[PDB]
Amino acid sequence: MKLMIVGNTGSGKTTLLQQLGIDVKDWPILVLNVWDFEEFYALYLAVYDLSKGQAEVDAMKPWLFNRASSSPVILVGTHLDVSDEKQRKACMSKIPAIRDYHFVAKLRKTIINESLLEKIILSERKNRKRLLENQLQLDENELPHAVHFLNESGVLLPKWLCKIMAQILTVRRDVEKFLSKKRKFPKNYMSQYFKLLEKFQIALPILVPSSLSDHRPVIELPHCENSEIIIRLYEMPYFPMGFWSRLINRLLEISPYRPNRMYWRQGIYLNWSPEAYCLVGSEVLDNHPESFLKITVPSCRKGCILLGQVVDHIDSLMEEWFPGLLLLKKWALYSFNDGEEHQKILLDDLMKKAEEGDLLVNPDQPRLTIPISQIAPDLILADLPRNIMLNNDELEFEQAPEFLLGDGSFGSVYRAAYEGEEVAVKIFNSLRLLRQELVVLCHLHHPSLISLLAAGIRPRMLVMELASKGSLDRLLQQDKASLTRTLQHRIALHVADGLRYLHSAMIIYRDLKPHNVLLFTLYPNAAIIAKIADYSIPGFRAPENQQADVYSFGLLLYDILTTGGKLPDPVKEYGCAPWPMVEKLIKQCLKENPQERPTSAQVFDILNSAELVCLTRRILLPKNVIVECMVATASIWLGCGHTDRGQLSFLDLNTEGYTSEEVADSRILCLALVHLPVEKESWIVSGTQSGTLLVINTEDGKKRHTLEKMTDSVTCLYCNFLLVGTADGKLAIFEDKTVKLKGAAPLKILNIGNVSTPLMCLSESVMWGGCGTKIFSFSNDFTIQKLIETRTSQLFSYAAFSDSNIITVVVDTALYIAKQNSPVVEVWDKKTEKLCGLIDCVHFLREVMMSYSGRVKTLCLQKNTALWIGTGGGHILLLDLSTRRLIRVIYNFCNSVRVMMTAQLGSLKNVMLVLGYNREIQSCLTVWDINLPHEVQNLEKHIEVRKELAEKMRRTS
Amino acid sequence: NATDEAGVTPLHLAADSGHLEIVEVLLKTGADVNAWDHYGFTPLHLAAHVGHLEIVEVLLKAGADVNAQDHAGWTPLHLAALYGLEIVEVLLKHGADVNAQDMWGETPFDLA
Ligand SMILES: Cc1ccc(C(=O)Nc2ccc(CN3CCN(C)CC3)c(C(F)(F)F)c2)cc1C#Cc1cnc2[nH]ncc2c1
Repeated sequence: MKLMIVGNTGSGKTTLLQQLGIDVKDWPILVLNVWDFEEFYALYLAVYDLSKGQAEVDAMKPWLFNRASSSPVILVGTHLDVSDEKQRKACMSKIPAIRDYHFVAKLRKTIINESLLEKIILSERKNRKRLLENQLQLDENELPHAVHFLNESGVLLPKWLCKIMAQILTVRRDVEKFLSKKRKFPKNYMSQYFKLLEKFQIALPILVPSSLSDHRPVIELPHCENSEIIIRLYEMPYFPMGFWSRLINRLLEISPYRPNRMYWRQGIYLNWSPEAYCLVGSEVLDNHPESFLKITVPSCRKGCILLGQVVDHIDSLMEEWFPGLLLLKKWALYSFNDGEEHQKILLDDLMKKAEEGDLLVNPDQPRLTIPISQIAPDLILADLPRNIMLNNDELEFEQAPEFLLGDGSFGSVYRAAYEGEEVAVKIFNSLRLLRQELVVLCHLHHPSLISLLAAGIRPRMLVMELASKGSLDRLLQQDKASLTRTLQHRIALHVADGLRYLHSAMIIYRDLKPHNVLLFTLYPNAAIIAKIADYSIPGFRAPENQQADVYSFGLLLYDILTTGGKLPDPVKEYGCAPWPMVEKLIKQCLKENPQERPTSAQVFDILNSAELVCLTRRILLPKNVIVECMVATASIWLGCGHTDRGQLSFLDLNTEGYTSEEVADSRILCLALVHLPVEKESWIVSGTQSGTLLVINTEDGKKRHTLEKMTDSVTCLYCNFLLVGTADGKLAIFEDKTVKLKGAAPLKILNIGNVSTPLMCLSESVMWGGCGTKIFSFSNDFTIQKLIETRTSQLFSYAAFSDSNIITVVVDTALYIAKQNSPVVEVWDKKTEKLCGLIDCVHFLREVMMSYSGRVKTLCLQKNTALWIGTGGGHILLLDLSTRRLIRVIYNFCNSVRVMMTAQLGSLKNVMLVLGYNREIQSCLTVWDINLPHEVQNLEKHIEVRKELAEKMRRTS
Repeated sequence: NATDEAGVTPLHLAADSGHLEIVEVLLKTGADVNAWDHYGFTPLHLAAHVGHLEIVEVLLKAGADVNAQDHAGWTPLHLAALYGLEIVEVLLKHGADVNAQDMWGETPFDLA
């Protein structure tokens, strides 16, 4: 237990301590750490001087008002030898909770009586906290429990306290050099200087609340008559100590739509232009030994708004810091005629009257009355924005449990109509709750925040947009069929864009859950789908702040990826479709360490990417497996060349059941599929380094054979006829019916080049292909139609790239050809046999964010004029063929790209399969939605339109 | 000397084409022997890639460094061994590092 000594100034606390900032000492008895008491304010010892009698006893109540958990307090009067008996009797008459009284070794015995691996740490450490030598069990993991233990015991933090901290009371520009920059104050602690003062009520983001005096300066008001000034006096028995520092702190963010700011220890005077000002000084009334915090405001519109803001701040301080006063009594002054003495009423009256009407009828002069808004313009919300007061002639409202909205799950909210349109009405059965909620709502204008349409007075209601489609919770539970992937991403994006807005406004939004997500439409391309709400009426929260919000949003994103359901993997647990880059984001937000969770801006930035939406799968093959080619059947066949003998791999795109088998004595470089509907069969042909074309039945692996061997390495295969391109510049044409025959000879052998010029690519639009530096075309008779020599491309580009091997060719209207170890893709006109275009991958990669190579490794094409280009690094350039513009640069998934091609899944969904390398070496398969460029453009337009709308609502308010 | 739209100097082009006379005259007049384009290729990089031995020799005599790394991290030894090894021998006679690694961790004798 801790013994702490407090009392009035000069009461003799240290004198008692000898007879038994805030300096701390050790006192054994039950060994107690004793503090000698200001800033930021066990067993309590209340010390007062008896020489002033009850005059010293009074004003002690703040000591009971101020962080105790109902701990005992001991009251002692000192200097009894110099006090009078009548003063002591007054002290008796006067007398959180006091246990016993004394008036001076009785004090020490009273203290002893009232004071009457197990955390064995902070002994060597007191005289980075892990292992100072691991104490206890892993040093309690440095959990907040240990921090609270060390702070409460007063052993670690108070080294600088009362010696360096809190010395500015008598001692941030021109401030640090005298307070915390004397001898040894490293620049590592600039962020803590003049910031730890803020938490301790010592400095304010304006200032030490001690240079102020208790002498009120001269105050002059532009208005003087009773009928033109609203005066509010909250009276509190005591002004619970520490009140004025916090009040001076908060009364800065006050706006009528701070030219002059005077202040002292008890009082501030804020002055804008005339008919806009507020005096919040503290007045002393004769024969009233209480504190009178008085507010004097002009009666105009800006006066009403300013008084409302000041009162809101004061009751906010009451609710947040000094709950004990909520006793404090509020009054308002009035005068029926000018010159009459100001008369006062408690606020419950004029509240009943604002409910009943808008006039204060004089009891004796029935014809003489005052409107309420002229007396206290907060009971009638005369502070509402001009477009927010309810027009009772435009509201069709039925208050019955038949049009109840959400069946009351949203609180007391009913369906209604406002200005014709269908609308929602929340009926407030206190005025404090309504005013607080209005203050919060009037400063929140963003697309994902529920918009406020009206705020009534006589009903005392709120009226807001009717989400026609219910909340997100009902979407998740009832109509699961309409929850498409695009809609899920839009909902999550919309919630994050607005959680980050609340965090920008320094608003916590403690509990975020699906119930607080309101849906206006289910059409994915809409501008507004989901907003966030708080009806003010649990498994969706952090283990315990913005990190709690990020954890809540991670749970919400988990419950969006999953339709509905430490925390298990969503795909394995619920069988939902995989969604990479959202599973990772869920894992990131759900980190148990608050400092490792991403901030809401980072979360939204992660969600704002089309790589996140159209990345269907990302499969990592076993480590040290190197595969060079694939063919899609869904299922994928891969050619493993990680050793001197090629192997055949099979990957099931639904189960991820990778398997492999040694099939050839040489490395496999090319694969293809021969389909024979006429027999209803299919073969897989493997072209290896030795030149062996080895054929497998996909239905049963035992049926295997081999065609006629070529004279050199087989470089490419295509499939009706089978075309085989070898490394010695030869093309072998087989009939597909001959593939099933062991040792079958090709239908034709055609020589394109020589041994040093290998034929490497074959594609359809008339057959087209590439060998060495030449492009060749064929008719249906398998004869040469044209040869285009591409070494003239050396007249452009550079000879290092142009004079190389052709690795892939695609053609719809132009020849898009890529070379070996070249970042330049050349575009040839197949009708004129002349080079007409260049595409530089380095040029594209430089415009977008040392870890890049840019050498083209593969190409692929879509019917929607789209060209996919894989670079040597882990980059895919998506381009529009209309103008060869850059649609997107996919990157930051792996380190290298090997080959990609289009495919169709078993669900008839078109995807793009990209095989690359994580260069120790781990080959990777990536699955993209075939419509990725369109999603990129659509989401860019969606973000642009939504940002434009957000700016519009921010400007218009 | 000036760079083109791809950052390529006349010395880069001469190294690509293998012109002994142009490389020699540019080095004699004071061309930047270690200038690089957006690809990170130095004169010696291009000479090793294309396969010109005498260009490599005249560049090394003019002060070309054998430890330059391009955008892909490939030293002139990498481009010399990748395309075949007289140029490898000439570069190794100079103080070249055979343990240099590119972005994928490959030494230039692994490319051969
Ligand atoms: C009828 C009604 C009244 C009020 C609100 C409201 O939310 N107000 C409100 C207040 C404060 C804040 C900000 N925070 C909150 C967390 N605080 C901790 C920090 C500050 C927010 C927000 F969070 F939004 F910013 C919203 C919504 C509705 C509604 C509705 C409705 C409409 N349409 C529907 N259809 N089916 C059902 C249904 C229901």
